[PDB]
Amino acid sequence: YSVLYNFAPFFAFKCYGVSPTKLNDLCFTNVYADSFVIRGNEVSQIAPG
Amino acid sequence: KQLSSKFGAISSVLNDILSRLDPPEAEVQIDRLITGRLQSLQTYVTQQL
Repeated sequence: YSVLYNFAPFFAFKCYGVSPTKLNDLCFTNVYADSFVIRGNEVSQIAPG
Repeated sequence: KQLSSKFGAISSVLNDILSRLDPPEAEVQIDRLITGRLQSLQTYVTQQL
């Protein structure tokens, strides 16, 4: 996850459940990645509930 | 057996919560676990008495 900050400056990066600093020590399985584009003001709509 | 109950928190394992979360949200997760287990202990002490 050290290559995330080396790509581009992020906009929100708000994280739920896990902190976006201690993401290199816990171990789990089968992540899921989805990609799309949002027209600016509706980024906050991509959230639980 | 009340140790394994989540009490509405992220997880029942306390070290997982302290090792996966920042203290701003770990504070409220700790608070929920403390009040649930304290209610269980109060019930146990009342029944024992």
